[PDB]
Amino acid sequence: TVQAATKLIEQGHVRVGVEEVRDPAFLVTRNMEDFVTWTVGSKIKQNIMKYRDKLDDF
Amino acid sequence: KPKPPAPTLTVVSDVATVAMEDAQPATAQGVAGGETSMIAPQEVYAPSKDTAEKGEVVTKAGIPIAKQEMSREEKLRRRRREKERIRKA
Amino acid sequence: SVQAVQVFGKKKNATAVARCVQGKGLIKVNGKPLKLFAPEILRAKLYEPILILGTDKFADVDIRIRVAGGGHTSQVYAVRQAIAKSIVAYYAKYVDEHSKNLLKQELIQFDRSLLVADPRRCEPKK
Amino acid sequence: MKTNFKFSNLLGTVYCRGNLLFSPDGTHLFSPVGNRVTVFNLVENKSYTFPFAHRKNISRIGLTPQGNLLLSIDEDGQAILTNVPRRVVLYHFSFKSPVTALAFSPSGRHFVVGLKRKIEVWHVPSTPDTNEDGDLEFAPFVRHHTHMQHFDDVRHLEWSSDSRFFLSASKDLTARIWSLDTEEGFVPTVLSGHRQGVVGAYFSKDQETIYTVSKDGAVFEWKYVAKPGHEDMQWRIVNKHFFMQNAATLRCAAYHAESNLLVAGFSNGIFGLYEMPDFNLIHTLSISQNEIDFVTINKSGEWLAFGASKLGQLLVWEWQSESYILKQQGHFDAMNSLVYSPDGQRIVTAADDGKIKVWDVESGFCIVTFTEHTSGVTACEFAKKGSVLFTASLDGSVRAWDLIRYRNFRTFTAPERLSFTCMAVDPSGEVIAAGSIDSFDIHIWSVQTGQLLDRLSGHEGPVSSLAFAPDGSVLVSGSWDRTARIWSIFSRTQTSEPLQLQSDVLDVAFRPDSKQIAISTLDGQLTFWSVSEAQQVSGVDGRRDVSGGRRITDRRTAANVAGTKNFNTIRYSMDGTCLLAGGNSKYICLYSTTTMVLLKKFTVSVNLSLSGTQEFLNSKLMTEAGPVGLLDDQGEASDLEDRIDRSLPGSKRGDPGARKKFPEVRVSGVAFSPTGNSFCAASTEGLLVYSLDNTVQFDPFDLNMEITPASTLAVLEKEKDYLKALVMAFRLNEAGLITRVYQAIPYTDIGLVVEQFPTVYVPRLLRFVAAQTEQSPHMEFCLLWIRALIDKHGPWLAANRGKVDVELRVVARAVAKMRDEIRRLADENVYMVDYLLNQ
Amino acid sequence: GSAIFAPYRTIGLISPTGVPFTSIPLGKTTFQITTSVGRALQTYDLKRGLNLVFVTRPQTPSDITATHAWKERVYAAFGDPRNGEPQGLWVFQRGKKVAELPLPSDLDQPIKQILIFGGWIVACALTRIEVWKAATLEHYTTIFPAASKKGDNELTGGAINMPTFLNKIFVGRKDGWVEIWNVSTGKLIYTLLPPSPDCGAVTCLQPTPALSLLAIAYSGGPLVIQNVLTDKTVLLLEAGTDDAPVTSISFRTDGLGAGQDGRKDGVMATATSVSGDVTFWDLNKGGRIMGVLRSAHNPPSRHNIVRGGISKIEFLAGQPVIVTSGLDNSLKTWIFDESPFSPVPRILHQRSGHAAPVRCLHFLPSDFDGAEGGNKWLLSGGKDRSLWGWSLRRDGQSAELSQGAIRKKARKMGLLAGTTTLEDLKAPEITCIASSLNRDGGMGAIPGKQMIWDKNAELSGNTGWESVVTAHKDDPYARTWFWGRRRAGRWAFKTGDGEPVSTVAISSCGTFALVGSTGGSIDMFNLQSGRHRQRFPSRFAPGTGRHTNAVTGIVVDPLNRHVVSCSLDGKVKFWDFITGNLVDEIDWAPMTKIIGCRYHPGNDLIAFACDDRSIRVVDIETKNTIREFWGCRGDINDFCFSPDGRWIVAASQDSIIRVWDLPTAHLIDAFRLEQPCTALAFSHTGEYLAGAMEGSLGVQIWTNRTLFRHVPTRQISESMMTLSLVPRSRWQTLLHIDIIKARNKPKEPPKAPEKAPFFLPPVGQNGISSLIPQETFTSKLLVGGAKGDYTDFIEHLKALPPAAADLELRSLSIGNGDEATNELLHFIRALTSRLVARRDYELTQAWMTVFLRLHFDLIMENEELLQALGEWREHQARERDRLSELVGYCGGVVSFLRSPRT
Repeated sequence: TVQAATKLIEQGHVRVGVEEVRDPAFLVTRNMEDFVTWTVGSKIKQNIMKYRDKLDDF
Repeated sequence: KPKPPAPTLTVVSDVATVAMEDAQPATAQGVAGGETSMIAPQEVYAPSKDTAEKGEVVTKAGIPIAKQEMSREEKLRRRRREKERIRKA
Repeated sequence: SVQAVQVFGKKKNATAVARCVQGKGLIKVNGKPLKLFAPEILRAKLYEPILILGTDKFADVDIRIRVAGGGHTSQVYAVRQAIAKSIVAYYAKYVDEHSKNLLKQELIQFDRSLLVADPRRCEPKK
Repeated sequence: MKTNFKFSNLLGTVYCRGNLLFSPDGTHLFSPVGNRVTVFNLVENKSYTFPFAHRKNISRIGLTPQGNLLLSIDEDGQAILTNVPRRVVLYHFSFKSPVTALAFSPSGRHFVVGLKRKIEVWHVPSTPDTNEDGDLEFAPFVRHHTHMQHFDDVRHLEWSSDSRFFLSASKDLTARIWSLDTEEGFVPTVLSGHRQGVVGAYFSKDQETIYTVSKDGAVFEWKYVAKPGHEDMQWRIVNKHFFMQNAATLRCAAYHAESNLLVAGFSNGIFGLYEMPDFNLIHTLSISQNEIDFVTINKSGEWLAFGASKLGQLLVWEWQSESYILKQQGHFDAMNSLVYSPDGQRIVTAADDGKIKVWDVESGFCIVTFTEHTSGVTACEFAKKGSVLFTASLDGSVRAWDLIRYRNFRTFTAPERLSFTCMAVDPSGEVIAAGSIDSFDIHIWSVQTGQLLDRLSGHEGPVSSLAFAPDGSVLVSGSWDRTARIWSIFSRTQTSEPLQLQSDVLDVAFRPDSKQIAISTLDGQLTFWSVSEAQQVSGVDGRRDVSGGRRITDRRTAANVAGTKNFNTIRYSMDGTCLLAGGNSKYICLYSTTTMVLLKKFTVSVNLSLSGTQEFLNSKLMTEAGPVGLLDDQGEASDLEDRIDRSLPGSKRGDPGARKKFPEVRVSGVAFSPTGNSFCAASTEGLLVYSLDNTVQFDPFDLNMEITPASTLAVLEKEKDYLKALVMAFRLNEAGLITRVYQAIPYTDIGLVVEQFPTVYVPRLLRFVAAQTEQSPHMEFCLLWIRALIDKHGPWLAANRGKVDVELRVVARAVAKMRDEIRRLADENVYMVDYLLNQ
Repeated sequence: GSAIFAPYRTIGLISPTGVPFTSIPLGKTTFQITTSVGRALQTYDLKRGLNLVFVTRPQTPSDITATHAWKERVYAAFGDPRNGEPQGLWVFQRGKKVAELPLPSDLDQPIKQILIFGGWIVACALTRIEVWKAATLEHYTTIFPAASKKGDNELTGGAINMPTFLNKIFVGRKDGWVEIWNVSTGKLIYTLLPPSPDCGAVTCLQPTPALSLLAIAYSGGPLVIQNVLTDKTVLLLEAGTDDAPVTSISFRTDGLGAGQDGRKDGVMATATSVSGDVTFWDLNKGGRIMGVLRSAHNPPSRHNIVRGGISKIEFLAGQPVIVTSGLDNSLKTWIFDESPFSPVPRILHQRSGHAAPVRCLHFLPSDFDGAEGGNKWLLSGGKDRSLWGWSLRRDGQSAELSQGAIRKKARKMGLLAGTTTLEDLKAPEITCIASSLNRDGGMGAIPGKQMIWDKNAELSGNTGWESVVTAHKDDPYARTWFWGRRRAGRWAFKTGDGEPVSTVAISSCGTFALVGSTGGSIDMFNLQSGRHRQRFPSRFAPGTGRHTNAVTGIVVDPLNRHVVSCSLDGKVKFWDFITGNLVDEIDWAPMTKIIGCRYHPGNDLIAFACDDRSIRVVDIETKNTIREFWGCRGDINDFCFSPDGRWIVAASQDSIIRVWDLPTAHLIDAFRLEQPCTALAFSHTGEYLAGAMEGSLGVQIWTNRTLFRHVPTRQISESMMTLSLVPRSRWQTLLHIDIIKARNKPKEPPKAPEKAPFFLPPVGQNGISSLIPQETFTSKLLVGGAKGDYTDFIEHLKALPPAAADLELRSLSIGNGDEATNELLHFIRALTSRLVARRDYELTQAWMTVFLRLHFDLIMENEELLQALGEWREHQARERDRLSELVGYCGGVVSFLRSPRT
């Protein structure tokens, strides 16, 4: 939901491209919607990998 | 996506590069630098057919040769080279 | 509460899960020991990370590996990748980063494919 | 090499928020740059930066009228006074309120300071520079008086000429006159009657008329004449006259009392100066588009210095000649990239303002600002030749400038419209490769042709870093497909060998001897690969070594902030032995490429007005409405153009609105110096040039017990064994002793000394004679030294060429200075004299 | 004095002496608490914590023995003249001396207390009271109490005023008498006798908040409170043992706090000097006791090294807080709670220091280039078993690195009531410390609470582990400390030999902690995991390089290549790091016995201090000793480097500190101390040196005078074509000054008005610029041509601005038609003279270039100076052939050698 998304990008799990984004008003254009993804050491990313059973700890 | 490229022309003068430099008490260049006149000799003067004399022609080398002193064989060869360029275009 | 690290290993179509926990020093592949699971000549490919790193690093851990897919060669390469990456990840998480960096340096100095699986893409001479 | 880097001068910004100052001689210009104070020497083109650093930005500068003591006030009133001849920090002392006015007495014994409503006159502390038998006291400042007879902000303080009275100009529309001690015929009178608050109250020369200039644009004279009913006189007002700058309020005025002229700088950037006691407009002009913030005048009176705060915009104006002395501009956006020139004398930086500019390392001034890009400029690069500069930018064009004529002879674009974010160029200067974020192909044009050679492809993501190999054979691309590519273009087969990595590639750098390459990923790790056999030979996991953070608007601990844990840019040394690495973080790391250890870590800024400079923010600044540096305080501004928020919602990369309150700290570009012994880094505060400290540190090479300066001068003067004395001096490694023996041996024994000199001390000697040619006035002596050195050790240097490349480069630029400075003049003089003698 | 180090401030010192503090109420919100350093006074504020407001300058020549704090000024009486020392009384204000008191000539006594009231200041010395008038600060008279016996004349206790009593001081004697003295007329007006005269000496006396009731406290034990005009005892309290006499009493002027409900007034605190516990009395019914606050400071023991006692109690005016100050370098303020009844108070403010002399010192390494720098944090290990982190910037942000809940352990044991002591509850006294904040994690080092000294690594790698390693006195473990959290670390590394630690060191990268036993064994531990990694030697011949004696001074190379480890008996051994094997030894075995080493990173130099009273400096790369220093007449207590490496400072047991210039291999200065120095530590930038003395608790900071003023001290003690100096900028814009001014003109012109001001006011020195040096350039050139030497004209033309130089080079002229009146010929002959003398080549060529450029017509049409141009061309052609061949040869050969493969 948009409420959970604003909470997650205030806690700082989301980068857009190569730079982490802390501002929840960053206007994502049509060719950066292909580059928004999670950050490096993300606990949300570990949660997704632990769900899919691909949790590589390396 | 930036913009379509539209042609823009910039008029440079014959002043030295220390006229394009920014305002400061003395130049950063030495004494040799500061006489470079910001337009090359090709823009100061280039020999071409539009600036040649009436009787003479200029070659591809940039050398004035006159039609009177040019022989018949060289006239034929220059006609053939101009016709070859016209056929290429 | 328990110290446990799960690491994957990859080749053409042979994949290996290695779970490394605090233990007495055993290594099991599909419930059978490491000295049993391979063709008889590729066990020297399996014992490569243990002989690089020395046995004192593997004295404290217990590694359990499952493999699926591939052939004998692809499964052996997946097992050795899972072993090497598994002990490096355990030493990352539960002992010092200097020991992690020393283990990574020794393994990269021997063979980079013990840590990073390089897939064979298709790009011939264009 | 020796990795002992202190902090040499800041560069790349010329003025920030604060007061401007002149030297009492009139030559040096003291300007504040963030939290440091640069000195621009204007008679000889030079510049330096004082070694202190305030925690916040500079509010005030004051200077003792003898010249020696400088007193700089930060925000929140922390003051540092320092000795300007011996550039050393002397005292720290905190005025507890934000200082809004400051003025030293022209006698030199006192200084008065206006903290918002208060007016404290202090004594000037006795210093170790001025007393013979003296030392640092504990609390050196002794307060003399405090005056709170005042109602609003004290905006100005101006002493008399005899230093017995001073004037305080206010924000409660009333200037007041104060004394130092209790005088006989004096009462501390007020001077009321204005409309928008006084900008400045000034004395005259013979202290009878005092002038008040207010914010609305009106200047009034005040005389001590009798009340209009006639012992009984009153400080009343004789005439008033108004600057008719139409839709602006004056922000700063100054008044030279010896020559009687008043200068005023207004909100619309057009200043005007007026011969005051009859008020004749001398002239007026527009120096800036934005506004003018601080005006000062020369002590002689012939120069003016203006500073605009919203841009860099520092300019000195010589008014009777009607010409600029300097008109300098720092970058008002983020400095995206920088490169040194291959000579090493000047660096060129490219920011997101759209401009690129070429700063000179000495004298700190920009020498040319190329302004043809219509969007933010990303990476700029040089060739091996050093005469051509290639700059890519987001407006879609890789432009190509020639620095002997200052015009872009080429501009390259892609046919489908891209916005290039990274570029590299072959060291031959004939092939340009460039890569963007919109398409994943990597474009290649030719410089001498102009049209597009190719679109290389094979990347599954946008290509982030490009690097041509310094011999010229291999392009390396690095892209967000977790991959790098060894492109071989120049061979008959065009091939691509991939290097598969663990995360997105952020930076690519070569070793100078091209066998090695370091690529910095998004995990925070550096991987050193070989280019011949493409195998990783080395690696550093460097997250913890660079992780220093916790910005405002950051709800993570500084240890858990991901995003400031990677290396955005890396550069090898010119030796090739040490990387230097910098990312979006406070720390610059300097790694060793062989032993793989961090040799030294640096901190770019102490400045707490920037956002990410301390990893543990204090809980005093956290109110119940968020942090205290986060509440929008634009509405408490007197000026409408300061109150208006023309900002766009969610614009990380620059907008012309640009609120820019508490900007982040990030090192967007680093570069080593090609002459060695320095590097520099483009931070957000400026362009910090670090350099080796060899003169302030004893460091012998391989020393014995019987080798002293006394013994070296003994075997020089008594024994006269010149080679033994010179080897002993280079072994002691004290530059004064080396200079003494080097000048002392004679120019006929140069050849014998060089013939019997050791090859382990040959490169240090070559570097020393290069420095002595570039600095000392003993030119023919140093050239005989260089000639004997290369004629004797000719085959050794040509055989090595990699261990001695920096020494040969600095010798080459020393003889390039002597080849372009004196012999062109000598030849032109002898040909002109031959012609004039031949009539 | 010295020639290098000037004294700055004794830091780490808040209340070391028997001189009690003095409290003055500022306004309705602040209290100033003024204590005595011993040579100065410190005034702290109470509302602002107890951060230091003022410290008193200049340092008084003797020890301060009395103090008082009137309206702003602090009066301080110093000097006991019975042993040598000069004495006086000084009036300070804001930490500067504003006045002095005229002491009488016949004053040969120490001066015990000061008391200011009315318009009179009153000083009780020992058997004598000197009284000054305060409005004029003048001497008034002298009170002489008299006795029949020799002992009973002594004025112990003191004098105090009663509040509504006009001009009367109340003195206590060595006999039990309290004598009232009218200080206007100098007259003994009444005496009041002790009740039950077995109690002998008046130890103190304090006015109650009731009117004309005084509390007298006798040495035999009783506290009486008496009407001092009725001479009638209101209460009598057996408040002290005959061995423990009541010494300080103070009353709560709040209006509540007694009567087992807290809503009744009448509370009095009291303390004896031999105890460390204060006692609270409710005075209501008969004067019962209500609580004893036990071990408010350290209890003084004559056998122990730790100091102790309570110097003063003061209830503040109308407030619950009580400020107590002890002899154990500590000032605490306690507060009574309101809503639950607390008979004993709870502590709210405290400052402390070392309760014993300082054993070791270590300036912390520099936060890489940050605001800390090298010179903020000192780390002092004391003899009272505590490790303090002092801050030289602000004296309120210094705090003890805590070893756990020591006071909670000492209260849950019986250590506060009355077995061992609170000092013995800590780790032993610190021998040496070594630290590196490359991995100090700040406040969040390891989040959560961790165990202390034990005898999970992803979070440690994310944030940061221990920073300081510490070798203690006789313990086999070398403890570790978090620095950024200011607490004790979670590890404690045993030696391996079992013998106690002798030295300890930390790696430059902050990972490895190397311990070295007194038996010989050297062990290396990883500090993140706390695990034993490498032993030296592991198990020249590999496996055998072990020391035979104690190991003093191990230090690690910053590249983690070698560790150089120094034995007590003899030899110095360079070990390989990753192997753990011996690489190279150097043996000074039969002649030295090395007691320490210091290392200079960034210089690769090691300094060893041996037992022959000498210091040998060895280069670690070439492995040979380079500088030996023979200066000491005792054992070297502590020695250190300079951050430049240029000096080495050594404090020996003879109480002389010697500085050696290391490049010159000489002495520089050697200054004598009053007490031998025990520890030295130079800051990591060059300003501060710090010495921990013997006997003094709290360290001494000296500044470095050479950074500010140059000192000329090197006194060995025992007890060719040249260029010019002219700026390149100056002559290179003289050559180009047309286009430089053309680029300096603005784009749009200034908007000058139509009625333009003609005759602008004159700026610059007398109509011209202020850069032209003041005292006719043509007169200069022509008198220089009349003489032979043109050096005056050339040295005048060199020091010109380029605009004025182009002006004085454009304003030359032929003139009258003679050879002695024209400037052009003499200018050419001057440049010819400079070409002959070979002095200023670049300036000669630039001057000739612009000269030919703007004077070619006259020199072409005239023949009187073509001879001069011919001579100039001869000299110029010779010099340019030589110099152009030189610079072209060097340029071409260097360009070939840079790239010889084309």
